[PDB]
Amino acid sequence: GAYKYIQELWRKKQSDVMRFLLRVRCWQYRQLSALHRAPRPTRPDKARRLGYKAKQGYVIYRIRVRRGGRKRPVPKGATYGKPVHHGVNQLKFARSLQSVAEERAGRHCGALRVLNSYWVGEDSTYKFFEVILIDPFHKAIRRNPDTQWITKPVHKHREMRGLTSAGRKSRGLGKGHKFHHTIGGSRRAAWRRRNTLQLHRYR
Amino acid sequence: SSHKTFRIKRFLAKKQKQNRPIPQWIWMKTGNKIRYNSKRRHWRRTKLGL
Amino acid sequence: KIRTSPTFRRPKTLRLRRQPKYPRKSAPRRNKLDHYAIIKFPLTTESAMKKIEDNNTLVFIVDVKANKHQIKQAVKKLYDIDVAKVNTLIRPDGEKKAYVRLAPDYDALDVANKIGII
Amino acid sequence: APSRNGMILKPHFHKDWQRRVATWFNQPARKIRRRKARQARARRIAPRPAAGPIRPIVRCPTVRYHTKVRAGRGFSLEELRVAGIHKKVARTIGISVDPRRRNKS
Amino acid sequence: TKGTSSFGKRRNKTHTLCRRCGSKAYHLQKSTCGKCGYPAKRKRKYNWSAKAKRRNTTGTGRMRHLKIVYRRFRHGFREGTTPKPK
Amino acid sequence: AKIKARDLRGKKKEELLKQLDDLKVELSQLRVAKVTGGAASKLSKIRVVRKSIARVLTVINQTQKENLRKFYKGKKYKPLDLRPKKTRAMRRRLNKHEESLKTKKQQRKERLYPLRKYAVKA
RNA sequence: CGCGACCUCAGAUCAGACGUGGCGACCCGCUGAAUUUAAGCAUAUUAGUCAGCGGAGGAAAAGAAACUAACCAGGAUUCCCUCAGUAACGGCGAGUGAACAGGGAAGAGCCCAGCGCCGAAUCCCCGCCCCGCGGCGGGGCGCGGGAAAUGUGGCGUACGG
Repeated sequence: GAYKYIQELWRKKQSDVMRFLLRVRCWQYRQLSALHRAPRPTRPDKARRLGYKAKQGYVIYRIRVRRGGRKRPVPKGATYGKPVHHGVNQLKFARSLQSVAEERAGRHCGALRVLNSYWVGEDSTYKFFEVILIDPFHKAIRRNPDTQWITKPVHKHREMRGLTSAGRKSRGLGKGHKFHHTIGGSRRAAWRRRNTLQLHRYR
Repeated sequence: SSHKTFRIKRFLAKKQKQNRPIPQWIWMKTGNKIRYNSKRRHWRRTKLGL
Repeated sequence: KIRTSPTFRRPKTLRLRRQPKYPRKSAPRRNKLDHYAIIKFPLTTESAMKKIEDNNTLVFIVDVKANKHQIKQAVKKLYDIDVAKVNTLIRPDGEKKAYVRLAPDYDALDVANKIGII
Repeated sequence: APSRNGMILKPHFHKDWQRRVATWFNQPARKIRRRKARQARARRIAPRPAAGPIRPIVRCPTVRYHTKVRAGRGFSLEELRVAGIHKKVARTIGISVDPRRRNKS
Repeated sequence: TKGTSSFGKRRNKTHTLCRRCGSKAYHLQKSTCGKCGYPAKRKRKYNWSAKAKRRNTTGTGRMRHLKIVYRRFRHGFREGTTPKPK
Repeated sequence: AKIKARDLRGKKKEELLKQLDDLKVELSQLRVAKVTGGAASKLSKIRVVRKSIARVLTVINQTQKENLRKFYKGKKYKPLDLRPKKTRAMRRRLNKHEESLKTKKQQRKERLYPLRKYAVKA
């Protein structure tokens, strides 16, 4: 099939053919609004890998995120605390820029459900991502047993709670000795269980 | 003020109909502890807010 | 086909009318301000009677929502009489009082006896 | 201020522990709820065993324990292959299966 | 003159009745309720005042449409049925 | 005459209205009797009239509604008044049919590997 | 020029839907102090805590190993006992501080993309017929409309197929 070629071709983002397309797209995406619907996926292969299926109910928004770190929003620097906290400039956000993208596309279209996102191009000031949305009230989505899990109310705003693939990575969870500080549900689940006196009845 | 709004005038209407003493026959009821109206507002002492 | 003006304006597109496949609400809400809800009761104060014999008017406590137009057609329909003009004010207690001046061919003093106030 | 002679104690009570004290007064109620749910389950699957599927015999790792034997999670696929049991049928007759296990011995 | 004499010039209200929370805290010049933030879609509530929360929560009012849900719940929100006639 | 709702439901529509305004009229002149210092007996009657007007209005509203939801019985779209109102959260759940949908693959497992009923000896 | 495709992109009080706000004890994602302790204090500590912001559910989150181990080996997640105030961190000061194994509670596993085969074998909607019709669904009939080859469905997923 052709999807293997398209996949392995997108693994050559330095080649001349790819460097041309990326700079051409990144030019065109820079002329549109920060958040606008795309008619079809620009990366059909990546979309299918992430769960997109070409059928009524799947929506794709391409949104733009300003690159760079996060500076502490305090007036003129003034962090009236101890010197350990005077940092204003080289601070980094705890969540990826892709996860910020999934959030902004999900907050705008509250009726839809964020599924996944992927990288489609960047420059010195912008990263462009294409988020895959699903309309959980379309009968093509509602009547399909394979995808009707997204319709359940527990998956309202997966991106706001950090449950998408891009959002999960910032939570630092996984199996093994590298991820001890999130044993339990999450980083707060571990902290509670470890800072709770279990005062038994008989001690 | 002589220049009022309909919101204000209707509001002052309520606070005026509430300023009456309790009727005589209520403390003839069985489980009645009320002796008199404890929310009587006098226009010169309590100034109704606003 | 040429552009005489240097500006581009959004062309006028056809826009249809609502053709709903079902009424949003089952049945129209019945009017809760009919003629009987407008006129609550007339007044029997010493100034109200004084207003009847002299100026040939009737004094009513109408609902606070009614207009002079609704009040005029209410008394015209409840008591089968003709009205010259209606003056309304909102009492300090809250309800709306309406001075209804009858047309000269009707004597308000007898009209008050049909409705009972005297 | 340490007195004459004692231990150097380090009580981990410098956080706001009083806000996160878990008391166990529901313990007897939990033991009741567990038992009732355990009996309700046994009645639902009445002829089948109450404990559940059979577990395999399993050694313990970590030389402190390798002289003992546990009940594993499930039978390995080659144990089922030699026993002549299809791996998608064994759960239907109460045989715990986990495909992760290997057999070195 | 900062005391008694200056209290005489007080004849301009800054606040009026908010039409969302009913409190007299609708700042006129700022057009914002200092009690519920009326023009803001979301209600103004802060955890640093627990006492101000419980003054205005879901059990303080009438619950004219919620106390019916609590009643309809204990029958499974049945609908379209009537008790068998006599 | 103590107006009972058992007695109203068999009547035709526009004669119920003819009885409605009749009580409306009687309530008005009873209100007039309240300000002209009327007898105590008539003053106690306005409560009877008020609740009798509510009764005839209730019958009118009820009979009109059930004529509507009988007219919208077999139709696909119906007004929001006639749709079952139960806790918006569960107006959004999947149907009694959708949640029962199994994939052709998942159905093939049930036919091939159904959960058996067994028992182990002592 | 005309006409028609298609691709992008607009406008509708277009037909039918959906989102917003509240509560917030419990839960998830961020953000995030300083009192305080160190007999001073700046790193540390307080503390990933309070406050702040967002989003849920009847539970949430997690979850079927890019695991633990070094054994004669265990075998998703969560919870309890223990490991253990331990290994480790730390002006190595004050203080901070897990995990594996082991015993229990419970126990359940699975699906895609891809790779390929099948004549798109797939789905939505309108009209008609039947069945029920307060969870608008089932069957049938439509040279009825649309989606879809820029990939729908069935088979099939690392335990191999």
